[PDB]
Amino acid sequence: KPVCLVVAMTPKRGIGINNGLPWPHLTTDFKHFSRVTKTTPEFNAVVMGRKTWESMPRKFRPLVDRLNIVVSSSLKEEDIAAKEGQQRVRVCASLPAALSLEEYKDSVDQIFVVGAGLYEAALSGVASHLYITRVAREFPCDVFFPAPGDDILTYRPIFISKTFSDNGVPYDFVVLEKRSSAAAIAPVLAWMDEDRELIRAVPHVHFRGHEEFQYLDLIADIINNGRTMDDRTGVGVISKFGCTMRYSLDQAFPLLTTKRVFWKGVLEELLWFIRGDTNANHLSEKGVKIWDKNVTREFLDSRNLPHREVGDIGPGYGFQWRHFGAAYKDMHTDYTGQGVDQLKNVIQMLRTNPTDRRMLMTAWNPAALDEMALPPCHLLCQFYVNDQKELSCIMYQRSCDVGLGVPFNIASYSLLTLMVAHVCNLKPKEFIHFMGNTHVYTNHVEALKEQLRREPRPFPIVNILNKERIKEIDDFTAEDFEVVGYVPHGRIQMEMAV
Amino acid sequence: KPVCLVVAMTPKRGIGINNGLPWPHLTTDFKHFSRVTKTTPEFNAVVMGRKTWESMPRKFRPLVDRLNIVVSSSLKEEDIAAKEGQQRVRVCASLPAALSLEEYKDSVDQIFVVGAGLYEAALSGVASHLYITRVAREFPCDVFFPAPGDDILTYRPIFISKTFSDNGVPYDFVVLEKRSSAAAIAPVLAWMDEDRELIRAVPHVHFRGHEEFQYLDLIADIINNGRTMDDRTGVGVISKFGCTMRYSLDQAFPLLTTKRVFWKGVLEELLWFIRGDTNANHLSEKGVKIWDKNVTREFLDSRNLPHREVGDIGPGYGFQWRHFGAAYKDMHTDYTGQGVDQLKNVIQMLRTNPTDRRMLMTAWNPAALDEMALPPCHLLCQFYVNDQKELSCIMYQRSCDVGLGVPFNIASYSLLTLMVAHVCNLKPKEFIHFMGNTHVYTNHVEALKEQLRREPRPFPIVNILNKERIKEIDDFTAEDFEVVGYVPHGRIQMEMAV
Ligand SMILES: NC(=O)C1=CN([C@@H]2O[C@H](COP(=O)(O)OP(=O)(O)OC[C@H]3O[C@@H](n4cnc5c(N)ncnc54)[C@H](OP(=O)(O)O)[C@@H]3O)[C@@H](O)[C@H]2O)C=CC1
Ligand SMILES: NC(=O)C1=CN([C@@H]2O[C@H](COP(=O)(O)OP(=O)(O)OC[C@H]3O[C@@H](n4cnc5c(N)ncnc54)[C@H](OP(=O)(O)O)[C@@H]3O)[C@@H](O)[C@H]2O)C=CC1
Ligand SMILES: C#CCN(Cc1ccc2[nH]c(N)nc(=O)c2c1)c1ccc(C(=O)N[C@@H](CCC(=O)O)C(=O)O)cc1
Ligand SMILES: C#CCN(Cc1ccc2[nH]c(N)nc(=O)c2c1)c1ccc(C(=O)N[C@@H](CCC(=O)O)C(=O)O)cc1
Ligand SMILES: Nc1nc(=O)c2nc(CNc3ccc(C(=O)N[C@@H](CCC(=O)O)C(=O)O)cc3)cnc2[nH]1
Ligand SMILES: Nc1nc(=O)c2nc(CNc3ccc(C(=O)N[C@@H](CCC(=O)O)C(=O)O)cc3)cnc2[nH]1
Ligand SMILES: O=c1ccn([C@H]2C[C@H](O)[C@@H](COP(=O)(O)O)O2)c(=O)[nH]1
Ligand SMILES: O=c1ccn([C@H]2C[C@H](O)[C@@H](COP(=O)(O)O)O2)c(=O)[nH]1
Repeated sequence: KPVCLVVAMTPKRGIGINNGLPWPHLTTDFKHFSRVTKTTPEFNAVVMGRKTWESMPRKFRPLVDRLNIVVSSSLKEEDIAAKEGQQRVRVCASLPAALSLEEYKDSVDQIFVVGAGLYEAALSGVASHLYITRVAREFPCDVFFPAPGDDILTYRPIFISKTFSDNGVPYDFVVLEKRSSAAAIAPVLAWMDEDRELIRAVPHVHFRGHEEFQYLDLIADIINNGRTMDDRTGVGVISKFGCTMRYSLDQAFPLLTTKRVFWKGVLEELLWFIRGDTNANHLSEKGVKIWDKNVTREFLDSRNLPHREVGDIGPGYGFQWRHFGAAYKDMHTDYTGQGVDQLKNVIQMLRTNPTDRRMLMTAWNPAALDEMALPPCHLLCQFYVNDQKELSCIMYQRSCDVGLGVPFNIASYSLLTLMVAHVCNLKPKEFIHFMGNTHVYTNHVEALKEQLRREPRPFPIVNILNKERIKEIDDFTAEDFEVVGYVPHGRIQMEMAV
Repeated sequence: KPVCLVVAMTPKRGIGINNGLPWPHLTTDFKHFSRVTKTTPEFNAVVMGRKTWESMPRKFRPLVDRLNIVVSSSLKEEDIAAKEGQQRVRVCASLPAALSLEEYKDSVDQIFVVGAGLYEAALSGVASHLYITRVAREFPCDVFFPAPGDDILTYRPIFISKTFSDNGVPYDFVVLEKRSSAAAIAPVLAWMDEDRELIRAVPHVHFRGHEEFQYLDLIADIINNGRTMDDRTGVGVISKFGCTMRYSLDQAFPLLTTKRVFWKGVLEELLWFIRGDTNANHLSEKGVKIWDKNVTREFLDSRNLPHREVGDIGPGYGFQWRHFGAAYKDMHTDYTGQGVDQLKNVIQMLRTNPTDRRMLMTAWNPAALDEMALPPCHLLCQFYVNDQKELSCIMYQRSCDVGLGVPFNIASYSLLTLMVAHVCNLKPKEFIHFMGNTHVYTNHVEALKEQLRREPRPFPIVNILNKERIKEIDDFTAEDFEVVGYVPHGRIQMEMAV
């Protein structure tokens, strides 16, 4: 009785223009499409429409090792005679009729629907599952997919793949669904035990391969297995202390789809980190006001620096990066020469001695803290190159703010890793996340509660444009980037704690 | 009709003396001895010898919610309690004759035999499984256990507990034994897994809950999933970059059992980080030579310090902890007063502002590296207290030598945590391990793997002696400790890549 439907698709439901597919041969999909419809472990049926049949290459088009059926009225038998095992290709008046052709039951064990209108037909019971490549890079189409919701901003999600990429296209794969020895030793497992938790992320999606879940389940654990603590601000925290998330970069770039990340500013801050700016005023008016609230006249006073020109973060972050150990004067002082340029070495090292185990970047100088707007959240990282000339990053963070900053802070260093990857002449492998007191604020509860009701969407690609004018990490300029096929959910307003 | 035994013994197989039990009430065992023997998710039987019966206080004697059978010819008639009143008591002649009580077979699911004399005749033919509370201390005994091979230096494992403890007694729990749609989901998992000799720590131990496994498994993955690299020394490693481990402290200290830890030096070294000495000729002189290797005349001349007194580690770990950023003169130089006393701030904060997120200890001072014998491995740590006045630690190691140093490293910063927990007046919970490039030298390939065969033994518990006289971190003296119930296998010995 039951059937399945293979579809690749632009997020707005496009499938095929001028009789074809609009994306350049994406190959990790062609794997997927093959090794689904071909398998019963170690033949199946593939039922397409007349025009679906046409969009195929002549040598390819007897779809191999599975029976084909074509819902057509004009053609029938001019098809073959066009030349082992390979089944005589059939033509069935309609799709309910394709099903009737069952003379065939037992001789096939899975039927797979590879056409628009034919798709509408399938919906008008039949199926149960819908194998769907989520393509995120949009293209123009004419033939669009029919009416379950998300993909853009019932058949329930049961699988999310981890986002891949070929020839400029980010896309993940999804699955929609219609809606003694061993035991003798449980007596003891029984008592050391406590079991279900049950404020968890996305339950009905069983296979959870989209890397973002680390984060979403990092939320759950926090409220589930965290403790309700005081902190500086006056706004209640729920903390675990010490977690971890590592992400793939070698395909798609890890910008949180769950809610519109603030890209813009994580880029603008990195530069500001690459530059060595300590004047947060240089940020503010470029539209990035995240640090505006940590240097206010009213705040530097409550940080015991009455001696600071509102904005000055002092020897904070990147200052410690490029000028370590120096006597910092003011956010107008040209510091070019003073202090260790940690960051200078990392790249010098990486391009000559990649096997070194001294590729770090410490923003924690104890002989400072009471001079900065605030002592550093993300305080240290490390770089590494293995067999495949692939760069990889670890960053260590004292205080991670999951509702708000983490999302941000995530890209920041992933983005950076790309930065470093390129300058050193490499292809970027993995960023990883090591966190101190890991917590969420109390007014972040209800809002995060709701973010948990969102499916992760395929990650974007982030490109370095102008790779050939870029030779060093400064040659990077707020323009040399392309945030592609990024398909976010809606932003969630979560208040910052001063 | 095979069965299970309820043991609770010392490493040499000692079980009871002068008719009692030789260890002070151990409660986490008593529960364990309760829950096991009456179960199979919706009674059982407990069979014992005459004196094994006279052990119990009469209030305990009727072992409630189970069947009690006592093989003995002397005792025939009793009553000490004699209501529901389900229990029913029964006396026997011999064990094979208690078995011969199957009436009963329906009324009871499994029988458990709880001592000596009856233990040795239960083997000498039925049985199958052995519920054994490995007790890590020895005590004076007379009534021992029969003929063991894994209490000290068939019945194969399956399950290892995680070392608990009551009243100064560490002990593991172990088990020995005789010798609807997701079908849709499969097609895709299939191909993704498609690369798929993998060696593995004790695979005949299914439940692996001891904790040391993290490390043993840490080995497996390293050779299994790591890269063949050239490193500084010219030895060659297999490395993964980015691993972790976090160990239970509030019951037992995580001193490694698979191979004898070189405890002795670990204690001394930390104190020598607590003292901050740089002259390794002090260390050498108490019989610890792990560091005398990287401070030879030839090594500092290979570190282009022609001006360093064979030993002087430079402004290394300890120096960076107690006197930060300060001009370092020599390994004799009294520096008392210079720089930042990172550590002193930590306790200071912890006794006052525990909810702080500024309780750290950085030894990565990049304005130093060119001076020291080596740039710091265990570079950063962090202190945290939840609302349960419990401490916790993260340390961050840039580089890790799994074979030799890691075990060593493990104790150090655990041992530390205990100190910090006691001095701040707290009860320690957990240490956590964050490692960068994590690698095993290629000449450790074989030694390790032979370590892989060894069972973890229950962890030891470590005590601070002279808790009263100890008021600050300095008040610690190389003798204010005892290692209790540590039962390692022999040390393997793995060369150090100079
Ligand atoms: N990205 C992806 O996953 C996919 C990409 N594509 C693309 O889509 C485009 C073509 O799709 P589409 O225009 O919808 O063409 P179809 O493959 O759906 O074929 C249409 C024709 O098939 C017959 N047919 C289809 N449905 C019915 C029906 N319900 N009842 C009776 N006959 C039916 C008719 O044939 P007749 O006129 O002879 O009577 C009809 O003209 C191409 O550009 C193609 O490459 C195609 C498949 C999937
Ligand atoms: N740590 C633990 O897990 C355990 C602790 N213990 C301790 O062990 C000690 C007592 O053990 P143990 O000395 O060995 O005494 P037992 O419990 O084995 O009892 C011995 C008596 O039971 C009868 N009996 C036992 N075995 C046989 C046999 N094979 N054939 C015929 N009769 C048999 C005889 O009784 P009779 O003379 O009347 O004919 C015999 O004298 C105590 O100190 C007790 O507390 C006891 C249980 C387990
Ligand atoms: C991490 C980091 C760097 N930082 C610095 C920074 C400084 C103090 C902090 N304080 C606290 N308590 N939490 C933080 O996350 C935090 C972050 C950030 C600061 C703000 C936003 C932020 O407000 N994001 C919002 C709105 C931004 C916008 O659109 O203008 C959002 O879109 O969700 C992001 C990053
Ligand atoms: C980590 C750390 C601190 N250190 C410092 C230290 C310095 C340089 C290093 N270099 C390398 N390549 N690996 C290390 O583990 C290492 C460790 C240690 C050094 C040696 C031993 C060691 O030799 N342990 C042996 C034998 C000791 C003995 O004689 O008893 C053992 O018993 O296993 C342990 C710790
Ligand atoms: N996910 C998905 N991706 C697609 O490309 C796709 N294409 C169609 C129709 N278009 C085409 C065009 C060419 C081939 C094709 O040549 N198929 C080969 C793949 C070669 C390989 O094994 O890599 C095949 O034999 O299956 C298939 C479908 C229908 N559903 C789809 N569904
Ligand atoms: N693992 C193990 N631990 C033991 O202490 C033990 N003891 C015996 C015999 N000694 C004793 C002495 C007293 C009680 C007793 O009072 N039993 C109570 C436990 C109380 C509780 O539930 O906490 C019982 O009702 O089972 C049991 C065994 C046999 N096998 C053992 N096996
Ligand atoms: O890059 C950053 C910078 C700041 N914070 C958040 C984490 C803490 O919740 C908050 C307050 O800083 P402290 O009170 O921990 O200094 O800032 C981040 O998460 N990431
Ligand atoms: O506390 C320590 C000190 C040293 N090492 C080992 C790790 C490296 O294998 C080795 C060499 O140091 P670098 O070449 O990475 O500096 O020392 C540790 O694992 N832990």
